[PDB]
Amino acid sequence: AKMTNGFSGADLTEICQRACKLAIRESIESEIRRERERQTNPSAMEVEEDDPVPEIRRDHFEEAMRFARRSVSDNDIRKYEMFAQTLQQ
Amino acid sequence: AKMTNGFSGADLTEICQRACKLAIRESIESEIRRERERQTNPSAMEVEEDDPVPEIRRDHFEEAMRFARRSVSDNDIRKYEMFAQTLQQSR
Repeated sequence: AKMTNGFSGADLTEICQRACKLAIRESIESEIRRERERQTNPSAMEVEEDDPVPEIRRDHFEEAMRFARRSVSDNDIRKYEMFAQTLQQ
Repeated sequence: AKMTNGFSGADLTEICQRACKLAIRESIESEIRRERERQTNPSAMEVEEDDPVPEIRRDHFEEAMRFARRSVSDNDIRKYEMFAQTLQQSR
């Protein structure tokens, strides 16, 4: 929250959503690599080894919120506070 | 009245209505507090107090007039006076 001064709800939701996209990409690429190595080496994975967990990790969020967008500008706040001061009498 | 210079009738009605909101706020909060007490101590009132009779104090009016709006502007009166003078002179 401290780093995200001046960020609306939409930006926070987008930041949260991007990390899940990265996690899905990682999981799918790992699954495809595992499937390829199953083709290369038959019977090498007779036992159903557990797939990568939902490792929504610090690095995922770090790379996701690198593209942090200031959706709302700064001049809007002065406009709204000027209108409020006009209301205040 | 001497402190309401440049005030419209609608603004004065709004100011009068404002204090009743504070009165209702006070009454509801006080009765909620009171029922918070006597739901723990069963019927402990040696002196009999009814629902607080409407007794809106000077503090409510002071708070209400602290937030007053001059809806009529200082240029509108000048424009109306100019139009009145135009009516007097032209026709």
